[PDB]
Amino acid sequence: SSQIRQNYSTEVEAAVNRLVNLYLRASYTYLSLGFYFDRDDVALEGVCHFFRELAEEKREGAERLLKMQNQRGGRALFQDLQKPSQDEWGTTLDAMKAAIVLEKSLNQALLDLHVLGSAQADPHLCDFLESHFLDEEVKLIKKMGDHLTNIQRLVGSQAGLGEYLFERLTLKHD
Amino acid sequence: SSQIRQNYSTEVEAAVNRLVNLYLRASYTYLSLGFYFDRDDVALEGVCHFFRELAEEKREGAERLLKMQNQRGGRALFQDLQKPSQDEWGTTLDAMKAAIVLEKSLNQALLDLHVLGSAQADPHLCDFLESHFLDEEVKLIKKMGDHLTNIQRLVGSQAGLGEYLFERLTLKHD
Amino acid sequence: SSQIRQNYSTEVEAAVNRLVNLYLRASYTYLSLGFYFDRDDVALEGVCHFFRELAEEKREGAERLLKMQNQRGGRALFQDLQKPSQDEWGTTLDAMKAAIVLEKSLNQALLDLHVLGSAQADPHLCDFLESHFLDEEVKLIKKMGDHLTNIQRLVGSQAGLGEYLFERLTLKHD
Amino acid sequence: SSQIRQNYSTEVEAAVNRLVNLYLRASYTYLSLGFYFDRDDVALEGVCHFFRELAEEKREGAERLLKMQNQRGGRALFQDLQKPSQDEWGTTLDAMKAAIVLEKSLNQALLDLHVLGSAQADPHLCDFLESHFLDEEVKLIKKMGDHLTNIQRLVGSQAGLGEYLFERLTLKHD
Amino acid sequence: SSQIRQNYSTEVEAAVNRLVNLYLRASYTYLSLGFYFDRDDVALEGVCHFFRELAEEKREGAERLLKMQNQRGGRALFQDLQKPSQDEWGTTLDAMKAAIVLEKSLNQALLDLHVLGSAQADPHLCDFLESHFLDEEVKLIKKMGDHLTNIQRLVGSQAGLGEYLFERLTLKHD
Amino acid sequence: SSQIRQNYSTEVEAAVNRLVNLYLRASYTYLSLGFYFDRDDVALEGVCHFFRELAEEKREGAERLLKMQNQRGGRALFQDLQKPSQDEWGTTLDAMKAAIVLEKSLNQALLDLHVLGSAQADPHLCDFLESHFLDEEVKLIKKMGDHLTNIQRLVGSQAGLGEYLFERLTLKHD
Ligand SMILES: [Cl-]
Ligand SMILES: [Cl-]
Ligand SMILES: [Cl-]
Ligand SMILES: [Cl-]
Ligand SMILES: [Cl-]
Ligand SMILES: [Cl-]
Repeated sequence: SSQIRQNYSTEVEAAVNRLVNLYLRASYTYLSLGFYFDRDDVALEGVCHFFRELAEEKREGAERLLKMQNQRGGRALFQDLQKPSQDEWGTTLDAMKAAIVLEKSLNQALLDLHVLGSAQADPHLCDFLESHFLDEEVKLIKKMGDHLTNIQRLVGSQAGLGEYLFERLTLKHD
Repeated sequence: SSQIRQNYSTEVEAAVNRLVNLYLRASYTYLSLGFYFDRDDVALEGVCHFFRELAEEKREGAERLLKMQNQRGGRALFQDLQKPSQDEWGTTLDAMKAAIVLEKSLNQALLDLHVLGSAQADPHLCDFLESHFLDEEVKLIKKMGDHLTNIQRLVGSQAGLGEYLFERLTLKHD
Repeated sequence: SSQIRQNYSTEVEAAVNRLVNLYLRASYTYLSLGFYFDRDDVALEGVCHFFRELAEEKREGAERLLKMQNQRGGRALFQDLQKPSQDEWGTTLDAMKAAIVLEKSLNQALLDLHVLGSAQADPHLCDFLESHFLDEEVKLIKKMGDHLTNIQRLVGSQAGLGEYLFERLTLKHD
Repeated sequence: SSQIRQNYSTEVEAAVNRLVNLYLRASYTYLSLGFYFDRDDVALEGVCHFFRELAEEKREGAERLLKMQNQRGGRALFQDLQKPSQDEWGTTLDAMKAAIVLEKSLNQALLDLHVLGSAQADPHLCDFLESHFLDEEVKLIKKMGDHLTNIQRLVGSQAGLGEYLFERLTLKHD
Repeated sequence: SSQIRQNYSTEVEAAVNRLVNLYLRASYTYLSLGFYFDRDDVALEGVCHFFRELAEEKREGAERLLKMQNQRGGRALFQDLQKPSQDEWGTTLDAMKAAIVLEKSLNQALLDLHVLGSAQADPHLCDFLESHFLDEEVKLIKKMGDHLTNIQRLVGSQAGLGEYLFERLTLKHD
Repeated sequence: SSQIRQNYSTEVEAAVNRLVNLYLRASYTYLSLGFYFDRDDVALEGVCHFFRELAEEKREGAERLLKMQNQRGGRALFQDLQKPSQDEWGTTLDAMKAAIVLEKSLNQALLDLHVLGSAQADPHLCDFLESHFLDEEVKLIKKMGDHLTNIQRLVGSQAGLGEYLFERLTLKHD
């Protein structure tokens, strides 16, 4: 079949298609998180913007994987995309906890694919993940952890005040 | 009589004059709200500015209706303007609640005039309201709802602190 | 009560609130005059613009009085606003005569408040009126008088011609 | 037949073709009006320019309808274009009266097509007319009405003087 | 419940959520179409770019609907997203035929929601669709129809040549 | 009658009015040709643009004749405008053949009027045609002939391919 494919296992090809589904799932989760914080009865603009930006980031990660799949001569295969785990996301703290859980699941999927690529002696795949995904994920998880700590310190006995202040003074808004 | 009037019912003409009175009433309400928050014993500059801007907006809406009345060949008729419902407006929360009530009453008057225009097969009137009023009102009511949520979250057990913080960190001031 | 109020009589405070009502009444009168001259069966654009500008000027005068009321520690109190004296304003000459009458009534109210301020030994009030109102009114009444003379000279036996020419060659239009 | 046509009735398609004929008729009427006022024995340059501009406007309206007909998958069908109603157009007043009559006939045709579109549940057609035709027509009829009033006021007992003055001081010329 | 919701039916709210699912489905379909034409054994860059741009457009339409849902005080509810109808999309002609079918299904959903909004006397919804969706869809379907005609004329007896030429000389590429 | 007319025969005056009708007929023919090539089932943008430009050119020629008629003191007289000869224009080749036929008929009318002007010893008319019409027509007919030759060479056994290529590589498009 493929005129270009070289050193690209069927196992890696399938795992890349699965990883695309995971990233598009994550993008959809962030879309939902974003619009929840835009509700008039929630109304935390900086929180909305934070998650909308992540929805775009995860979309872009999926696109990069798809580009790479074609560069290697694999075939993109798309599956249904499950809806996010919740319809309502609670407080900023609840939301940021759910986001860290989601990011750790993406990071583990990256690490798992690196293990497979390594076992298949596929250095192009391994360096692709190293160069465009692993550090991006470490940096984002650090950021989220920083945010969680600041959110947690602001709860005190005045949760509403703290949630407002975090949105106003840490998160980016107009 | 009119050399230009075409497809413009007497019912619509009268309802437009009434709507002008409603908008000028609303402008006057906002003038009063604005100067209340400028009192030395109230002194919330961002709140003052918010309502003064709305007084100008409602004035402008009345002017647009009057322009349209002449464009269609109707006759502007002005009636007395009642004073606002209160002389003192309480807290920012009280004020923002009164403002949302006022805006919903203007929105219902717009919707009622759209019903009449539709029934009179007056598409110029219907598109005039759609193009220059309905979405402006939806956007403003959303904004006010967002504000109400943030005000409410800041009350906690420290109402003065929360009222200060909202004025400082959400509303526009010098 | 007031933490800032000093040398500010209740009599002056009330008279300022009344003067605000007079200026907003005058603004409303000019709004009506303006839209009358915008009628397709009247259609004197320069006349329309002249009165619309005065509606804005009178609004601004009311706002300045309200600002001053708060600066002195008085309390703004708003009353109903009566509608203008006429629904239709006749010729440019009729309109300019009504405007001069209106301006002389505002000027007399200014002068009356100056008398009260003087009697109450309130030099801040007296200089406020001198600096921001008295000369503005003298200048406007002179302008209107100039206009009345030119309108009157153009009536001749050809009233329509003269009314057109005055609008075209004295008043500001596009 | 058509690969793109959706929700586009034969009735609307035919009425659009008729409306194109009406607009091109109107354009031709304005061409004739324009060149009449360019005659050396008429010689009212501002009047000539006014009508030549309207000939272009009506041409453009016909072109927009034709574009829309193709966008919806209808078929443009052209019919003969009748010549204007007069060869000589009388005074500026006669001409402006004929123009208002013409514009009211175009406005009624627009309104009639809106009724048909509404009855056919064709919201694209209805919004097309609302967005690009109805307000343009209301604005033009208001302008013409304004002009008629000023022309009429200038007739007096000196018709030639008034006709000159209107052309010089209201209408655009070099 | 909602502090802002006014004249916004539960029926419209649900239909908007369904329409979001339809637009995100369409975006996913275009993502798949785009990456198919990027395959080394397909390799039609202009075709790839055409569909990738549409994936972004449909995403943006879904985002606009979600924004509007919150502006009106409805609640966004997300459902699973089905995968596209095909894994391989055939020729440019096959692909463009599938795209027109997809667009006509989105257009019918828009028209159906307009019918519901009209029946619910919801003019804000109706004008929202008119202003941001209906004409965009008519323009896109016209474009696709134009493309289909040119593709079809190029098939002749030399399908590969024609498919190359269309991609090179009609579609945008680097 | 005319204060300016000199050396301008009634025969020339009438022939100029007829020539205006011919040019406006030709403009209408080109309008129809243009919109035919804009049909979604025809879709040859460069061909559409070619004929739309000619519709404008022929309109302008009619306007120049009308200007000249007034400059000489003749009287413009407009007649009904017949619709174009066809509703559907076939292939680019069919269309370009019809256009050359049309242009040769305009050229012969120009030449015929030059004969009349010459016989009437009307050098202003003769030079007017020489300076603004005769060479423009020769240049356009040469262009059309060039186009016909290239269209004809591209028919071969692959008519659709050739028609596409001509539109793409000879005619001006976006
Ligand atoms: Cl699920
Ligand atoms: Cl009252
Ligand atoms: Cl009264
Ligand atoms: Cl006729
Ligand atoms: Cl499925
Ligand atoms: Cl015929």
